[PDB]
Amino acid sequence: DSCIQFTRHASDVLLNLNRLRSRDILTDVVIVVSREQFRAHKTVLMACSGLFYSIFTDQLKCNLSVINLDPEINPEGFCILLDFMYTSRLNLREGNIMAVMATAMYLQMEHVVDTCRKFIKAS
Amino acid sequence: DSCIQFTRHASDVLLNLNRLRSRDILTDVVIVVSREQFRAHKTVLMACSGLFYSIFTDQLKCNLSVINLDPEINPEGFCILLDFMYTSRLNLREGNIMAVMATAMYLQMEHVVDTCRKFIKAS
Amino acid sequence: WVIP
Amino acid sequence: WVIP
Ligand SMILES: CN(C)c1ncc(Cl)c(Nc2ccc3c(c2)CC(=O)N3)n1
Ligand SMILES: CN(C)c1ncc(Cl)c(Nc2ccc3c(c2)CC(=O)N3)n1
Ligand SMILES: [Cl-]
Ligand SMILES: [Cl-]
Repeated sequence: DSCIQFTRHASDVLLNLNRLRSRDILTDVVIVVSREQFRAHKTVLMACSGLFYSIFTDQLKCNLSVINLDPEINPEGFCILLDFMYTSRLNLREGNIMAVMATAMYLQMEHVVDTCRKFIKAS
Repeated sequence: DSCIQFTRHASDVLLNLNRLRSRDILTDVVIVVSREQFRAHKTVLMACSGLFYSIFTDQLKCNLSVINLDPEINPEGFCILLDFMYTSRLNLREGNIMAVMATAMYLQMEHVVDTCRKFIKAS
Repeated sequence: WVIP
Repeated sequence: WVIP
């Protein structure tokens, strides 16, 4: 086409979606990870994760307001990944890299799994 | 912080949100523009438009599944702007620039209003 | 704004 | 991935 493009549009959209999350505006699901609860937007979860994409395209699960993750999933690892979904920023540290990689493999977040594998290989 | 960043994350998120829109997945509102109907995600509309942000943060309007725009709003201008919201791409042409600018001013999409003003000034 |  |  003959379209023009606004370079910062996608980043600005994501920034506003994170502002809505921080204010709990139009969140439509709670993700339960052991004792911890995380509120989010189903559409953002699907856009970032192969696991959530599969869950919320399911004709029955699409209507659930609560999703319980596998008890092996670490709440901190999930928190770091949820923050990444809404910001593009990953808080990857020596002390959390194993929990982050395991959570990203479960959530099917291929690019995060790739950077965790590379950072582990370097050490 | 000591975060790393995935450059393409915001663009990839927006691409997936547009895929959900094209398949009518988790759309939660219909925007009525004269005789025309447009399905969308309230969160994406809010993230892109000052008008939708104000509408869906309203304690009563946040629950509406149908929003009717002012009858002066042109359906094609709205369609071009809705496409821009989900893609960062604006189909700005000589034949639509006046309707696009008027719709962007009504929707409170400041960056689109700015490029329309600049393109009109050049001609 | 750019030409994509 | 980059250092932002
Ligand atoms: C694959 N597909 C057509 C599609 N459409 C819409 C959405 Cl929201 C979606 N999201 C999704 C699926 C798989 C994966 C991701 C998002 C991230 C990832 O690493 N794998 N994937
Ligand atoms: C202003 N603010 C705190 C905020 N938080 C969340 C959202 Cl979704 C939001 N969106 C919004 C508001 C105003 C405008 C836009 C989006 C685009 C624009 O030109 N003006 N604005
Ligand atoms: Cl990823
Ligand atoms: Cl804009």
